[PDB]
Formats: sequence, C-alpha cells, structure tokens
Amino acid sequence: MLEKFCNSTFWNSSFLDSPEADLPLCFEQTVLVWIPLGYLWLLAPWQLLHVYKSRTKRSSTTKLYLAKQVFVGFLLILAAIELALVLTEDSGQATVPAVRYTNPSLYLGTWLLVLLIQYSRQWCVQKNSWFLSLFWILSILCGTFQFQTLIRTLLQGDNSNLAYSCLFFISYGFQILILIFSAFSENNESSNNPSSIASFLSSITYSWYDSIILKGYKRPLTLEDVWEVDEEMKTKTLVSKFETHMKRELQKARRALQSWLMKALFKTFYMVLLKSFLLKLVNDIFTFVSPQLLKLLISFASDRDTYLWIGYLCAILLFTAALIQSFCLQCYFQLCFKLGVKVRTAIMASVYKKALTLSNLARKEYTVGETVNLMSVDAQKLMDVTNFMHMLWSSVLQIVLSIFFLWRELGPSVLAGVGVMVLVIPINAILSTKSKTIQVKNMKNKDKRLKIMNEILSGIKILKYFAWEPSFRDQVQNLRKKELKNLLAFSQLQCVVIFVFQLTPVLVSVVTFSVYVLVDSNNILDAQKAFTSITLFNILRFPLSMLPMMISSMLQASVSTERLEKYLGGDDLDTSAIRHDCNFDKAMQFSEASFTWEHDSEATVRDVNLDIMAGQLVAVIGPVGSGKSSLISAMLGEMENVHGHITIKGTTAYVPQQSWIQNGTIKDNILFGTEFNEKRYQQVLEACALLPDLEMLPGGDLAEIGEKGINLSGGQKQRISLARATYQNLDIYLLDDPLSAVDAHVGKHIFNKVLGPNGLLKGKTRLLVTHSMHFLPQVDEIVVLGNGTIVEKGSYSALLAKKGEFAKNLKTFLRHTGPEEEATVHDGSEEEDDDYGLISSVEEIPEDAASITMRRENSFRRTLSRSSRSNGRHLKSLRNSLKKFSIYLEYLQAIGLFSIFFIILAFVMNSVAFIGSNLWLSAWTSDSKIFNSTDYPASQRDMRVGVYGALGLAQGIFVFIAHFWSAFGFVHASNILHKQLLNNILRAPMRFFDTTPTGRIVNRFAGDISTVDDTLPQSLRSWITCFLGIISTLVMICMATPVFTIIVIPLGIIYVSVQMFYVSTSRQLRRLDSVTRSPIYSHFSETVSGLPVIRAFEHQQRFLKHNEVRIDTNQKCVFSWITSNRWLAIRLELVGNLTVFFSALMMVIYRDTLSGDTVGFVLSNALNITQTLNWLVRMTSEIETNIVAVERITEYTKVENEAPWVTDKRPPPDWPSKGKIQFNNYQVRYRPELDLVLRGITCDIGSMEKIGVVGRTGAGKSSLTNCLFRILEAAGGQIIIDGVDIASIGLHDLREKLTIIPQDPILFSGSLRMNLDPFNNYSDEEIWKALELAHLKSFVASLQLGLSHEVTEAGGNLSIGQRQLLCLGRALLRKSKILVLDEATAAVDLETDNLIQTTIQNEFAHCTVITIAHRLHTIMDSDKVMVLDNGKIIECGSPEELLQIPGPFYFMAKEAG
Repeated sequence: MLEKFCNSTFWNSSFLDSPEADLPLCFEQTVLVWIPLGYLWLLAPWQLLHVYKSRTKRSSTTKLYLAKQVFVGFLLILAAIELALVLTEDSGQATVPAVRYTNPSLYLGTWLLVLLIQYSRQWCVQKNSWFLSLFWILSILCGTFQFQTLIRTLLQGDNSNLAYSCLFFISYGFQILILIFSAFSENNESSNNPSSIASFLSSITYSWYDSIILKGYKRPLTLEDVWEVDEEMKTKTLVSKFETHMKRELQKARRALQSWLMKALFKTFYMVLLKSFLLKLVNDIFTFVSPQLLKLLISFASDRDTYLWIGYLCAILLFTAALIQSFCLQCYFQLCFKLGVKVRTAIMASVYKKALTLSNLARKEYTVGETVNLMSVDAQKLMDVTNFMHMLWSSVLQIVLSIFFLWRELGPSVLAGVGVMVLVIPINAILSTKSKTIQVKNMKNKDKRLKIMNEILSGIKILKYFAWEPSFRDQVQNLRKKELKNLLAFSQLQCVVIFVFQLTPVLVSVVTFSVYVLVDSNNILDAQKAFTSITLFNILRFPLSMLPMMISSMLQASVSTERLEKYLGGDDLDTSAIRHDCNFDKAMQFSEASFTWEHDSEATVRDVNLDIMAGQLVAVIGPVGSGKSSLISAMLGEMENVHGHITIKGTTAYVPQQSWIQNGTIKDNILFGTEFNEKRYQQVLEACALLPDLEMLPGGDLAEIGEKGINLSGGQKQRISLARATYQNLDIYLLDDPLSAVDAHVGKHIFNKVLGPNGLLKGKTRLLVTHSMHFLPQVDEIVVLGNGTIVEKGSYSALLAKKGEFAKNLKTFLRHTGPEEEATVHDGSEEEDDDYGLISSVEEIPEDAASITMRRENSFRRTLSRSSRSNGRHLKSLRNSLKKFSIYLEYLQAIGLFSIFFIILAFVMNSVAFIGSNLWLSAWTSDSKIFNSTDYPASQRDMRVGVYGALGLAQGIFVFIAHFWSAFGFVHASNILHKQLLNNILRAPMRFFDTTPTGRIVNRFAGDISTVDDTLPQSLRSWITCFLGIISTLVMICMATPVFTIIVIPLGIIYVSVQMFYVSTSRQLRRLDSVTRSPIYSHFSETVSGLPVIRAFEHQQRFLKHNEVRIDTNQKCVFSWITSNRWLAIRLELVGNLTVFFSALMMVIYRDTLSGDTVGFVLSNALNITQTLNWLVRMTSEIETNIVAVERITEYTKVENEAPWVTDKRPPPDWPSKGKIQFNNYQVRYRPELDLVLRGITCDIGSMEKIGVVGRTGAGKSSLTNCLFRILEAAGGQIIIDGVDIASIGLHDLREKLTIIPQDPILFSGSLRMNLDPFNNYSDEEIWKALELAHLKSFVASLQLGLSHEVTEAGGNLSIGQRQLLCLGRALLRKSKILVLDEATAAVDLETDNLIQTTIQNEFAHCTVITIAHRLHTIMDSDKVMVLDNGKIIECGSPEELLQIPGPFYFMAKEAG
C-alpha cells in the first residue's frame, strides 16, 4: 500500500534499534501529519457551529490580529511555491511519489480553514480557543520528528532535496511564531475581568492573574480592585436556575406522602461535574505513568549497552507527563472549587428567600440562633462534601490500580503491606472519637472563663474600688488549671494520631520488603524492582489515609442536609384569609374571623366583627393578654385562620409592641430605602419630637445606631419606629401601643402633631391600641376587647353614658405612669476571626491532612457557641466624663528553650536515619548484580533486613520523642502566655480601659488564646517536618550529582520570589474575606428580628435585591483567592518539575560513572517534590496569618502599670483611726492630652464629719471620689489622710480601708456569699447579721438555697432596689472608718431610700461619710455641704449657712422645693 506510495518502507525495527534511532521517513510525512490535519477537519464544523450560534458585533482589528493573520498568509505562499517546483521537476521524465504532491494539497486546503477560523475568531469573546491553541502545539510536536529527520539526512553530505528542506525549515519556523503570537492575549476592552479575554494558554498557566498579584505586591488591596465574577456566577442567575428544579423535586416529594436536595443539585449541575469527571481520569492515569517510566529509566542505567537516545526520550516523556498531569489537576481544582462556591451561593440566598415566606408556625419552633445556624455551619458544611464529590470514586480507583502495578511487579507478598495499611484505619478511628469526646468536654470549661471574664471586664472600676482582683486572679488561674489538664491529654492524643499517619510509609516499606526476601523461595531484590514500589506507596497513602475522613464527612453532612430539608421543605404562611380589595367601601372589615396560633389549640380571636371607615381614628383597648397584640397580627397575615375572611385596602403601616430597628443611621432607618425629601424629613422629626434627641446624639441623624439600638433608649426606639411609618405616607396605620415608653408631655406632643385631629395623619386611617386613657376622648370611636371578643364599641361619650364595663374600668387605672431610660454609649467589638481559611478542600494539599480536619471542627464549635453578653455602660459618649522576627523569638521564649532546641534536633536527626535508610538500601540492591541465583548466603545476605528494621524503628523512636515532647512545650507555652495577660490587664490602668472598648479585650483574651494553643500548635509540627523532608531529599540529590547544587540557585531565587508575592497578596484577601462575610450573617440576624414588619410594608423585593449584591460582594473575593491559590501550583510545579526533570539529564549524561541503583533514590523521592514543596508555602501562608494573634498578645502584655499594690511604707494596722481628710491644691485630668477636670481643691474634712457634695453634672463630683481611691493619679497637689500622704502607700494597702456604694450595682455571677465575701474572711452569721441590717434577711431566707443562691449575669434575677440594698450589705460588712456615697439612691424607691438612708446615720455614725446625691433633702442632714462647679469649690459652709446666702446652693434648693 504505502510502499508504492513513497517508493520506500513504512517502518521496520531495523531502523528503530540503532545507536542513532532514525524514524523511517515515509511514516513521518504520511502518519504524524494526519494527526493535526485529521484533528482540524473533523472538529472544524463543531467550532464554527458553536461560533455561528452566538453572533455578536465584530471587534476592532488590533495590529496583533493582522500580524498572526498575514503570517499564515505567508504560509500559503510557502505552500504555493513548493507545489510549483514538484510539478516542474516532474518534466524530467521522473515518476514523482504521490506523497510529494499530495502533501501540499492537504496543506493547501487546511490553511484556508485557518484563515476562515481566524477571520471568524473576531466575533467570539475569547480571541483564542483550545481548538486552535492545541492544533499549533500538536503540530510542532508532531512536526518535530520531521524536523530532526530532515536535518540529520542533509548533514551527511546530502543536498539533493535541499529545496524541500529549507522551505520546510522556514515553514516550521513560521508555525512557532504563530503559537507565540496566538498564545499572547490582547485586551479588547469588553470585560473588566480578563477571564473571558485571556487566551487558552493563559487560561491554564494563569498568566492573566498576574495583574492582581503584581498590583497586590505594591499597595494594600481594596474591594474595588477585585473584579466582579463573570456573568454566569451572578447570584440571581444561580438562584433562578436552582429553584426551578428545586420546586419540581419538592412537588414530587409531596406525592410520596401516600431527602431530595442532593438529588436536586445533581439534576441541575450534572453538566459541570462531567467536565471534571472526564478530566479526573486523565489526572489519575498520568499519576501512574511516572512510576512506570521510572522502571524504564532505572533499567537504562543498570547496563551500558542501552542506546543513548532512550534515556533522553524517557527524560522528555517524564517532563511532559507532569505538565499534562499538572495542567489538568489545577484545571480540576479550579473547576471543582468554583462549584464549591457555586453551590453555597445558591443555598445561602435560597434559604434567605424561603425565610421571608415561611409560616410563622414553623418559626415558632426555631429561635433566632437556629435559623442562622443553617448558614453559619450547615451551609458551610455543604462545601466540604461538594469539595470532594469525585474523590469518593477516585480513592478506590487509585488503590486498586496501584495494587495491580505492584502485584504484577513485586509479587504476592504486598498483601501484608497493603494489609497493615488497612489496619491503620482502626487506630485513626478510636483516636478521633476520643479526641472529639474531650474537646467537646473542654468547651464547657472554656465558656465558663469567657462568661466569668465578661462580668469582670464590664465592672473593672468596681473591682478597683474594693480590690477584689487577687481573688479573681486566682479564680481564673484555678479555672485555667482545669483547662490545660484536659488540653494536655488532647495534645498528647494529637502527637499519637500524627505518629501513625507519618510513620506508616516507612513501616510498610519495612514489612513489604522483609517478607518478600524472607519467604521460602529464591527471591532477589534490585533497584528496578524496589524503587518503583516506594513511589507507589507515596501515591497510595493519600487516597487511603483519607478514606475514614470522607465517610465521617458524609455522615457529618447527613445531619446537616436533613435540617435544610425540614426548613426549605416547610410550608409557607397562608394569606388566603387576607383579601386585598381596591373598591371596598371601608378601610378594613372583619367577617366572623376566628384565629388560633395552633390548629390544635383554641382560637385566640373568636368571631370578632368590626368595620372601620376610611380616615377614621379608632381606639382598641382591653386587659393585658386579652389579645390586643394578637388582633393586629391578623392584619399582617401572620395569624392562622379557622374561618372567616378580612378585607383590607391599600398599603398598611405597622409598628410592633417591641420596636425593631435596623443597623445604620437614624436617617437611613426612617428613610427605609425610599427617597429623601428634606421638607418632609424636617416635618416628621418635629412632629415626632426627634429634634431634642438628635441634638443630644453626637452624630445627629447620621449617627450610627448600634445593633438592636443598644446606643439608643427604649423610649426613643418607639419614636423612630413610629417616625419611620409616618415617612412612608401609607394608607393604613396600625399603632400597637406607640406611647407607653414616651413621656406624658411627649405623648401629648406626638398625638397632637401626628395622631390627633391636628396631626400629620389627619387624612389617613389610624388604628391605635393604647394602655393610657387620656387620649380616648380625642378618638373618634373606641372599641374594647375582652377575652378575645369585643364587648363594647362607640364614641367616648356614648361608652361613658352606657355605664358599661368601660365605665367600671374608667375609674380604675386612671393613669399608668412609667419613667424613662438613659443610654448613651457605643459598643466596639469584632468576633469574625477564623482559623480555617486558605483551605477549601482536604484534597488540595494532602501531605498531613489530619491537621486541617481538626480545624473544621474547631471553627464549627466556636461559631456554634454564639452565647456572649456584656453588662452595661452608663453615659460615656466616646471617653468623656459627666456620666516580625522578634515576635516569634518571644513566642519561642514561652516554649522552654531547652526543649525547642532538642525537638528541632529530633526532627533533623529523624531525617538522617531517613536519608541513611534510602542510601544504604541502594547499596543493598547491588547484591543482585554481584550475586548469582542461589549464591547469596542465607544468613549474611539476609541480615540486611535487620538493619532496615533497626532503621525502620529508628524512624519511629526519633520522632516519637519529638511529637510527644512538643506537646509539653505547647501546653507549657500556653500556660505562661495566659499568665502574662492576666497579670497585666488586671494590673493595667483603668485609663487604658477608658480608651479601649471592652469588645477588643474580650475577643483578644478569648479568640487569640483559643487559636494559639489549638490551631498554631498543630501547624508548626506540619511546617518543620515538610521543610526538613525537602532539605533531606535535595541534599541527597546533590551528593549523587554534585553539578546539581549549582543549578539550585536559579530554582531557589524563582521560588522565594513566588512565595513572597503570594504571601504579600493572599494575606490581605483573608482579612477582606472576613470583613464581608460577617454582614451576611449580620443581615440575616438583622431581618429575622423584624419579619412581621417586612410584610407590613411589602418591601420583600428590595431586601432580596439588597442581599443579592451583598453576597456578591462577599463571593467575589473568595473566588478571587482560589485562582491565586491555583496560581501557585502551575507556577511552582514548573519549578518542582524542572528540579526533577533536569536531574534525569544529568544522570543520563553522567551515565559513564553512575550505577543503576544510584539513579534510583535521587529520582524516586524526587517525584515527591511537587506535591510536598507546594505544601510548604501553604503552611507558610497560615503561619504568617495566625501569628497575628501572638502579635495582638504582645501589644496588650506590654501596657503600662499603676503604682505597686503594696509598698515598703505600710500604714499602721489601726490606720485609719480618725478618718480625717485633707486636700491641698489637688489637680487631675482624665488623659494627658485632655484638660484638667479638677482645678486645685484645697479643703479639710474633720473627724466624724458628714459632708454632702452638690453641683452640676460632671463637675468632678464622681472624679473626686475616684481621686480619693486613686483611680485618677495626681497631676498636681496631694491628699493627706490622718497626717499620712496616700501617694507613698500602695493601692492594696489603702483600698481595703475605704468603702464606696456605687451608683450602678454590678454583681458577680455565682453564689450570693461570694458576691459578699469573695475572700471568705467573714462568717455566715456575720453575713446574716449584715443582711438583717440591710433588711435582706427576709428575702434571702425566702430563697430556696439561702446564702448559696446563684446570681445571674449582672444580677438579672434581682431587682434594682435589692442590688442597692445588697451592695449596702457590703459596706456594713467592712465597717471602714471612711465611707463615701455617690448617687446611691438614683434608681431607688422612696421606701427603700428611707431604709437605705436610715442605715446611714445609725450604723455609720462612727465613720466619716461623704455623700454625693442629686437629691438635696438627702444632703440636708449632712454636717457640711461642698458645692463643686467646673472643677472648683465655690461655697463652703453648713446647710443652714448656705441657705441664708443667695448662692448656687440656695438656687438649687429653690429649684428642689
């Protein structure tokens, strides 16, 4: 056939098996040419059909496009001229071969298609494509054999066919220029993201992403510098696609009632997974093509007769094997994890949509925490199962295929070797469940220290008054003792679990080799049959060592997925009872509607019938719990129907009993996403009397409101909530108790200006439900609700004339009273820090994946423990009155320097046994060539395994002492680190606490300490063991080939530059990731608090729009660091591959002296470089991130300090004896940059003198008390007490002798007794004596547990007056000579105030009392009165002396009666 076609042979082994293997000619230009030619003409319709489907506008012709187009035009000229010569040469009566002129014809036709495709390539978004990029690269490789064939023939003094060669030479020359130009990608200015613009070669090598990383290396990143993620991954598009199949599956699920979500995703995403399933096989096949190539290459160096060319081909094929394997692998991770974010984006938005539509009956079971738990953890769990769908089938594929290779290779002895691998899993199982048992048991102890520390932080000042800090310092330290005892057992578990994982590849190598050489047979070992095996086990572990992990994960996902089904599959609210009419004569009407909360429960509203005209003012009243708040719920549609219907017209405005507020500004909340109209905006503020309050607020209307309005008083929240309703200008207004929390005068103002017959809402229908009675005469009609039914209705005069139950209840509760509340503080805290980032999937980097598995559970448990609280903050505006190398060095300083320098020695001395084992094993394999069959002595040639076993156990003992010893260092470091914080922040000045909101201190003492002893300890063991493994293997490569160490330098510099750029960018994206994720959780928690409000204004669509862009703002960055993470392996395995691919050439070209065994180790473990060298940078990323916790620890542990608690000049034990107080020109300031609040007070307090202090607010009255106890240190002047200066005495030598009754009663969680006597210095009868004196004996005895009764947080289980009375018992307990009162009766009823006051003159007559009170009559009994204004004393005299003088005290007394 082809013999006559070429007048030459097809191919023969004679041409092959030669020292210079020359590929037969005719086979070249007839077979290999048919590969790219056949590649084009078959798939050519597929591309043009695909392009013709999507026709667009043509793009501008860049000079680059003209360049690659005309170059192909030259190729046609190339085809033209060469076709001409063969026809002319045929005139010489020579029968030219058919291939000579048929080859151009094929080229002639095919290049026109290239012109056609290139010309048509303009319209597509992608200026290049795989169908072209692969064609050029395939043509070069498939034309390379022709290239080397032509050159060698012509070099041997042959120029007969020179014309064909040179034209072909330049023909090959132009093809490569096409590729180097086609691979280049031009920006068409169409899309911000180069993802749709980058050429195919850039799409794999990720050269397009260099823009971000290069930009990141210059200046800190920002949200706008990260592009929005394409058009496909738009959350709205994702939601619509998923929900279509979701509802269909739900409908079929309903039919089964006479579980689906995992099926639903497959029905929708089967296209995406296929692109990875077909690709994952290509990966696995090329993982095993290397060890097969090892056997060929190792055998090459065994004997000398091998042709030189086989070595180079093996080396080159080794190179391309990795590149194909590398490209698909990263094209797999990037595609698979793109699904990982894709799936979560669907459910996270989908659950939000279902949230606004669920029936409240379903919500009656879930709290606020449970609903957000779906996205906090349950949605997050759906990534990990999704992050490995292909791994469930891949893992079983590798293990069985690996067995087949080794079983065919090594023999039926590895069953024990793979057998011991199987038996590893039971150890991993038992240790894992033991670890889980103790860590969850550690949480209960962990949260206790957190809760205990919340209450001390809130009331640090109160502790400073009495100096209880040593008691709490030992209390927390004692609690920390139970922390480490559980922790050490946990850490001792982790060193064992990493032991079995790390040791097993060595152990199996010992067992597998020992058995084969020692079975009763003539068994020989050599390099080729040994070194291929060890590579297989390196491949084998990862699919097998992770096998228990996904099984746990699948069960872990099983509980999570079911919770989603019960939520999403839950029913929706039934709005059929609510009828919306546009022509109904009334605003609203009842039609015998009976409503019940639960279908099995009784009806809360029974057969009630009303009818309200449009624009009327109607009042609905009734006893508490009669169903008043329930009737309004019927209007909202949240109330279930039994029978009847309701007709409502127009938009409705609603205000709940408990005000719901959003996060933002006051202007934003009232605006509610509408349009700002200033004239209405000013009118509504005046009408709702918000003007006096915004003036009080420092930021005015633009002031940021705290979460749930903690920055705002409860009474105000009702006013803004009502003000929000007024701005909307709706039709129906429902006013569920809008005036109870406001003042009577303000209630008069809001009614007249908004609600009354002169209000802004005169023309609108208004339904008010109120508890007050004075506004009813101004109401058009009054309805009374009784027992869920209406009793009487009519006008105020008619109901009064009827003498009904309203008249009976008219005389009773004429007024209802109710004071106001004050709150003017801000909360600054952040708890969004994580420890799992940078790793989306376990298979990303599997060297030691046991570490990352614990991180997922560690992060899940801490985010599940959402229970956290504070106590209070009275009126502080911001802080005002008037209410790299060295850090790790320090870290390792905490670790015992003795231990740290030997555990590192153990790791390095672990490696020498590792490297010796491989070294000496190579010498063992030399036995095969030097010994004939049955020539080895059975004893002295089998003693080798004894050495291997000894070094095998050396691999264990060396690292057993390493990991186990590191456990002690880690727990010891955590102890000394934790002591440093408690020894300082407790000792830290309160001025530091003044400028620092408690939120930072809470998270720093909790979040940072949590990771430093849990996450960081596991990551360090990871980092050294990989680095030393790398150093061990290259230091072995260098001794085998000394030339290698020279070529390391170019590889070293490129590597360190790459890792520098990534850590300079990947570090920032994590912080940006955290700051955008928390609003999503915050937003959901924000809206779920106010669902009944949302359907009232029908703004459902706006929130979906609002959430749709917020989640996009988040997921646009998580996708942006996945590519950066993928950016490594492509640009770093090309470093890993060259350091192993180059090795092959040096061994090949040094074959004249190396042996067969020598090339084994230098190349065997060299295949472990790629998958482990990249593991190094991944750890380096986390270390540079998680160390910021230690950064933040160092900042707080170096803060300032007060004077020592105890000084050398201790006071006499009886001191104070008289309680005399002397002030001399005393000046202080809150901060050095702030002005002097106190301005030189000089006063003398006689013994046994009662002094009351009066003055305006913030006149230093509270400051002076702080000065007495030395909270604010002396800026100038001094205080002398009983002839002794307090400056020279320590704080703990003076604070025990003085007593204060604080205005704010902060109490300590625990028993009653510890709240009174934490030091246990007094007996129970003395405590009982104090309680009866404080008049608490009846109440405390009434408690079931008596003096041991538990105290809730901030004393939430006790009333305000009791807490004043309880702290009064503290003063009676101490019996200090000096007593100070500072607004102790602000929130005390007059009865208890008299009781509190009575306890003063009787039990404190023999003590000096300083009283500060806004209540003047409480000071009339004081012997002396101090008037403090603007930091100075103005008047000094007795109350009767000051009353006669017309001064500020007389004026204040005039104001107070």
